[PDB]
Amino acid sequence: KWTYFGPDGENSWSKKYPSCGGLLQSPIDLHSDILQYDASLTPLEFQGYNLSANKQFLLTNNGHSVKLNLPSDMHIQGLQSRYSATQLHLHWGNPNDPHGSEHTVSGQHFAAELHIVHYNSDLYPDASTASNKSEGLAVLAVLIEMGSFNPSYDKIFSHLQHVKYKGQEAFVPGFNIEELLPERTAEYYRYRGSLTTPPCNPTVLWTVFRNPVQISQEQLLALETALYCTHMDDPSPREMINNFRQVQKFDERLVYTSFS
Amino acid sequence: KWTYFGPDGENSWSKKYPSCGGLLQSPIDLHSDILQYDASLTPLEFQGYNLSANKQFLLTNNGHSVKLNLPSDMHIQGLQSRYSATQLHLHWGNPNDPHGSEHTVSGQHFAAELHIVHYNSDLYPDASTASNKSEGLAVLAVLIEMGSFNPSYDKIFSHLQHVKYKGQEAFVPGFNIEELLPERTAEYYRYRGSLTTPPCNPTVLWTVFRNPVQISQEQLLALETALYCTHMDDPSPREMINNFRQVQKFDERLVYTSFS
Ligand SMILES: CCCCNC(=O)c1cc(S(N)(=O)=O)c(Cl)cc1NC1CCCCC1
Ligand SMILES: CCCCNC(=O)c1cc(S(N)(=O)=O)c(Cl)cc1NC1CCCCC1
Ligand SMILES: [Zn+2]
Ligand SMILES: [Zn+2]
Repeated sequence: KWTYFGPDGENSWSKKYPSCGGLLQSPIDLHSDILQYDASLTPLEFQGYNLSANKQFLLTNNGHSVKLNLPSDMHIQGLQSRYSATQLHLHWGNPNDPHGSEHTVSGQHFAAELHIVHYNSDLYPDASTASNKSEGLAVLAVLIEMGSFNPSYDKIFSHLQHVKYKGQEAFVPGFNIEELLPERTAEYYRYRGSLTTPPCNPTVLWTVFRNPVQISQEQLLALETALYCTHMDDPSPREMINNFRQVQKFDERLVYTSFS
Repeated sequence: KWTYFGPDGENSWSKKYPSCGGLLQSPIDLHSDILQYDASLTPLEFQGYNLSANKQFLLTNNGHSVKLNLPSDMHIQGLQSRYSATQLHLHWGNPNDPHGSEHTVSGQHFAAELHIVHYNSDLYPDASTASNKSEGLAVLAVLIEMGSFNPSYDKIFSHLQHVKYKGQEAFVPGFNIEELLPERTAEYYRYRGSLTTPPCNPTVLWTVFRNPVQISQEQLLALETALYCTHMDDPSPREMINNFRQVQKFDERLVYTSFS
């Protein structure tokens, strides 16, 4: 059992999950001193991101986040290996402190963060097998700030009242996942890191887009208030809030940028 | 054994020091969302901070920081109990990333941080005993930024070459500790927290002064390059760099300011 609060919280994860105290942990603060321009960081191609609108995809409350299952025909091109999609999920704060992004930029939290998880389908036969192996995973990270209402994010958020409790599921019709990505996806940070949740394996190639997307105050407040980490039958509910890991030491590592 | 890097680093402190996984952990990000002005917060008075020039005070490299021993007749007035000085020490980064403060303000790391550690002498016979009782310790935190040469900090920094290795000691002649303090000390952040190092006991009343001090380019670089966490007889020396804890979660709690 692990939480983001109290005795079972992030300072104690290493007691249950060895890699959480290991090398190459994520997330990190993106700041000037550790950035290095790299011209060989070329645009990624998002292939099969336009999901079949005639297909439905499973949304689950797994007690730590809300997760959308993705099909393996969706993938990233441009990296050395092909990486096929497995799921996306989010990280957020709470109404009294709506700064719940995992990555920070010059010490500043965004409201929230989206992760699109991909596994190395050239080297490994599935995402579970890949997760603890060399070059196993690649995540796209989208930083989210309070702003304009986002119709694309609402294709997920519109279903939150039907996954309020741990283990609840809802079907989401196919839409274009590329719509969840910000402007100028050519501009990104790249570094070698880890899962930000147990088991914290140091197997992730990270791509954090430079530009945030916006969702509205009300979309943000829905995300922060809809979900519980407890089961529906539990008469002592706990709210699912502040499900973000604190930033990690970045000792020796640099962050490579496609922009300058 | 505990360090700030690799497998005995801060994510693993809780394995041997369970309070590092516990309540009221320090340091923290000082940001608007969790600040409350509190008009009842009056200026601290610094008593016997002018140390006798005829007396010598022990500087030690304890393998984690450089520590200056202070006398119990050095004290703070204006808390609920008398807090008597026991030691001061420093936290810092590295020449490639010169941002090594423990506390951050609106996500901004300072160059370095000084802590003047006091203990509740009205209730406890000594600092060691006070250190595991609530309101047992009070710490004064000074944020440090690069700027003009600081002759007062050089009263400490001129001795670093005699305490390069763990266990090494030197004597520093008494000087006015108050000279290490910033302008308008009446402006501070105040909150209940912990030791920022093992054993992480939740027993500190924190005062972080609002205004930083400056040390020069060359002073900060001397601090960052002078010392090793290893003993002189260790064949695998380790440079004492990045000896600061990451900021902690601060959920359902407030920092009080003495300023509006
Ligand atoms: C949904 C949030 C709760 C638990 N965390 C995850 O599911 C999770 C989070 C991340 S992240 N937060 O992007 O670093 C990564 Cl890379 C991978 C994860 N799972 C693996 C996905 C592939 C199969 C093995 C499980
Ligand atoms: C930095 C030096 C490495 C080892 N840690 C300490 O000496 C230390 C650091 C802090 S801190 N960084 O100010 O929170 C505090 Cl409050 C107390 C500490 N120790 C004593 C333990 C018992 C006697 C009284 C004090
Ligand atoms: Zn994630
Ligand atoms: Zn300290």
